[PDB]
Amino acid sequence: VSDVPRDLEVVEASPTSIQISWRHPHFPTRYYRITYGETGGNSPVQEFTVPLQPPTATISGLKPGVDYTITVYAVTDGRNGRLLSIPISINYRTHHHHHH
Repeated sequence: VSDVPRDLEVVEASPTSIQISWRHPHFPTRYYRITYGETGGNSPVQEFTVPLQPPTATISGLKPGVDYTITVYAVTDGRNGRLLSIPISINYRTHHHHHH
C-alpha cells in the first residue's frame, strides 16, 4: 500500500482500510461528502456524508491490492436550493510496483 495524499493526513491504513483527516476550508461549509471508487473503474463510485465535526473518516472493506481514489467534498449553500460540492482533499490508494 502507498496512500498518496493531497490536503489530507493518512492517520491509519491497512490493505482493506484507511483513516483520513482534513481541515475545514476557507468558506462556510454545511457538511462533507466523501466519494471513493476503484481507480481503474471496474466497480462504481460510492458516496457517503459525514458531519462537519470531526473532519476525519475511516473507510474499510476495500479490496486488498486494488487502487482507489478517495475525494473529500465540502458541501455548502448554492443558489435555488442546489448545494455546491467543492473538492478539497484527495487520497490515491496505490500499490507498490514489486520487482520480480
